[PDB]
Parts: sequence; structure tokens; C-alpha cells
Amino acid sequence: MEKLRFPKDFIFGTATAAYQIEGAYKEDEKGESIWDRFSHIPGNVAKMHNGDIACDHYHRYKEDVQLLKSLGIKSYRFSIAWPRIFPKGFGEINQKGIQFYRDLIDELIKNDIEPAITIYHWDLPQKLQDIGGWANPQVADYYVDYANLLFREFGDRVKTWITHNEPWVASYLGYALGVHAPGIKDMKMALLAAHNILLSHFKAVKAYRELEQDGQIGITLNLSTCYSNSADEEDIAAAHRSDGWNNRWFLDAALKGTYPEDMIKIFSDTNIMPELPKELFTEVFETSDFLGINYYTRQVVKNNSEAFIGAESVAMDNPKTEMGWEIYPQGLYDLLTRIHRDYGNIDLYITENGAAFNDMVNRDGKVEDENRLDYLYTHFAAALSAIEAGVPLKGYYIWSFMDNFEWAEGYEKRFGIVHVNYKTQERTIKKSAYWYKELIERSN
Repeated sequence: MEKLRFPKDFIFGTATAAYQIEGAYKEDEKGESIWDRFSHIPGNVAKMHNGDIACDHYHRYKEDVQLLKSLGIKSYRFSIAWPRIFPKGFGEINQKGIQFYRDLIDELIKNDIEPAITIYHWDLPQKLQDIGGWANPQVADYYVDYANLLFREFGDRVKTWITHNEPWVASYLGYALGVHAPGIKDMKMALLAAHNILLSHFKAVKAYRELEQDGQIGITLNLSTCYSNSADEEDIAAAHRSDGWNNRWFLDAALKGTYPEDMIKIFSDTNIMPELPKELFTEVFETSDFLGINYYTRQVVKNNSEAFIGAESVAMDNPKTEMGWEIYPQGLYDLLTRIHRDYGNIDLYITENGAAFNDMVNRDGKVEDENRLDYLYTHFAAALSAIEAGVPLKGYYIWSFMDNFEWAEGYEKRFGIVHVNYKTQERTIKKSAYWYKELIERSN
């Protein structure tokens, strides 16, 4: 296969989240988060794994920054842990927490790396969950105050802001399926949580615009192209319903300021739609500067009148990752072109794309992750083709910089381009990272 080359202004990065890599879960007066709570209760996370220590990045950040530099990576997406800054969610600011992020940001900049900051990446202070979490609109108000502080402290030096990571996952897995923190199992509440999360996004965007900083702000959505299992009208409609939940609910909300009417009807007819304020987003909608896309796989769907939204995913006979997710680079091309087709010319960033594989250090000290390299080659190829088709794709962040705590899956699923030995904390750059360094260099 021919070597891939992107335009010189394309942004190449890698991404992480605070809970997944930082550790130091109780240091410097950091408050308890919902993930600290969830992972400390048995039955929630595989093998009782937790983020207490994770990759110890809170301590090792200087060397981890040098790892990025050594790969020629010039953009780095990370999250700021709300409870390091406001241990109780609001009120008294924790200076040690702000100082950690100031030092990290200064370290990145000194080393020619542009920070992209995710403001909320699932680590709600537990004190806020004690008052309802995202079901309570008061928590959205506290979020904006927290965002305002970050803009004030860092906005002079940070030019890309992501308000929320994967609000669909946060609401659906956290409040409907009970598989992520806070572990609630109530779809009606999840839809309310999703509403308040979107409200907090638009309000943070509104606040950001007043500052006239040199930067851009947007949301990151997990998105998964849906295909019908057959050509029967039945199955095609089922795929469009799954698309409605997976993709359109948040796409329409974030990009048009409305929820898709077909899905409202479905949720209403099954009595899972919450009573939401009458105005919805009619008075608060704010256009983002970009849309962040987290893409990993597709869904193939058949009709099942007894299933949630009458849709059932079909397990496909194709190569798949250690998550069980089908490797389907065509889905990424299809998604990028679809977003440009349906929502017009808004700048796009792939804020996450990557794969979990069973990686390990070999007899020569190397981590030869050919499966990930090949995965990345095909997905970057699809992204490049979308660019050729005119999609305004401006950058691409690999998930993840290093192997980390994969939420309810624990440490068992390795997404890094850098291997982490959890017993010794040794980092070992994987083959895929070296391939990435060459891609970035070639494109520069």
C-alpha cells in the first residue's frame, strides 16, 4: 500500500482522559468523583480495577510529554478533572489542582505541543451526584462556572476547547444502562441528564464567545454509522431508528438545536420521554466552531419489534478488535461525508479513533502492534478520501496516547500507541506510534 500524506496544515494528535491515566486519586485535596465511587464498589468494573493509580501520569507527566515530543506529535487532547479544581463541585477553588494543569499546559507548550482541553470527561464530583448529578439542572450551572474558571486561567494559551466528551455515553451508559458511573438504570432520567448536559454545553459556548480569545470551542460525540442487515424495508427502517439514537439525537441537538422528531415520537409512544422545559433549546442554542467525532466501528441493524427502538445489532463475520468491535474503515468515510451532507460546512475533527488489541513487550523489548498499525492505516486512508470529497476535516487524534483504564473494562483493554506495564509503570512506544511519527513527518 502506498504511503499516506495529509496536507501540511492538518492537525495530528493523540488523546487521553484524566481518570483513565492520572492516578493520584486522593492527592492534593482532590475531591471524590463518581468514577472514584463507582470503581470502589464491587461488581461495577472488571476484576475490581480502579483509577487510583492508573498510569501515574499526575507524577510522570514531564516524561510523558517528552514521549509525545519524541514522536513529533504537536497536538495533545487531554481532560481536566473537575474535582481536582472544585473538590465539592463549586465554592472553594483548589489551587494545587489548578497548578497541576498550569504545569502540564506549560510543559506541553514549551515542547511545541498545542493543548486541546476536554472540560468534562465523565469525572463529575461525587458531591454533585449527591444532589442528582446531571438530572439536576443546578449541576449544569455549576459546570459553566467551572468552565468559566478554566477559560479564565488557561484560555490565553489553550485555543481548542471541548465542552463534553461523548454525552451519549455519559447519559446512556451512566444513567440508563448502569454500566458507567453513576450506575443508574432509568432511560427517562438518562434523557433528562442528556438534556442538562447539552444545556451546559450551550451555556459554556455562550460564555466562551464573550471572551474573544483566539480559540475555538465545540462538543465531542461518539458516532457509529448504521447499515441495514438486508434490503427489506423493515430492516432499513430499523437501521434509521438506531441511527436516530446513536447519531442524530446529539448531532441534531448540537448542530441544529432540535431533537429529531422521529425519535421524540418513539420515546414518547413508549413512555420513556421525560418532561423537559417547554423552551428546549429555542432560546439557548449556540453554534460551535467545530464538531469532534469519536469513531470506532459501525452497527449493522435488523428490525426486532420487541427490541429497544425496534432495532437489533447483528454480529458480523469480519475481523474485530479486542473489544469485539468490527474493523470497518468504510464507516468512517461514510460518517464524515454524511455529516457534511446533513449539517453543512462546520469544521470537523476526529477527536478519537483507535483500537484495542492484545499488545505485549516481546523478547527484544518491542511492542509490535501490526493490527493497530493496519487499523490506523485504513482509517487515516478513509479520512484522507473524505478530505478529497470536500469534507472539512481539520485534524485527527488517535485514542489513545497510552494504554489506560478502559472504564468498566478495567486495564484489560489496551488502546495505546504507547504500552504501559501497570506493575512497573514502564512506557514502551509501540510500532504503530513509530508509523504515526512517519505519517506526521511526511505530511509536514
